[PDB]
Amino acid sequence: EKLMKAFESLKSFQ
Amino acid sequence: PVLTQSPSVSAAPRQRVTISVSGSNSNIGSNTVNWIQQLPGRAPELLMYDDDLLAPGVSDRFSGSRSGTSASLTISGLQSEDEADYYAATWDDSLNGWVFGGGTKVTVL
Repeated sequence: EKLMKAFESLKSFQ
Repeated sequence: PVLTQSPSVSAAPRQRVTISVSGSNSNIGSNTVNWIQQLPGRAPELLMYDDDLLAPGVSDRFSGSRSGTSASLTISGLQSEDEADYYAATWDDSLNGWVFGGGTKVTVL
């Protein structure tokens, strides 16, 4: 789930 | 921004630029780092994830690393299209949420 969690950090960022 | 990054960095074409970030035990010290690239005028996209792994579609010229409370992004063969702002991201166990670097701007010549 590393990649997914990383996309969620982008969602939170932008 | 909970993560500390240098504001800007410049280099000539084909040179290697290293973007560093330093956090603490609760963030970079125990969680993995992500890198976010935002090109001029464009939306930000995932560049790197899990310290050293490239996001789907990203150039192989990017490499990453994390040790202790610090992490670094490395662009090799610096090209004009890398001219952007780069953001370090990771989870913080103390704040129970995402934390981000201020951003490092890259300028080519």
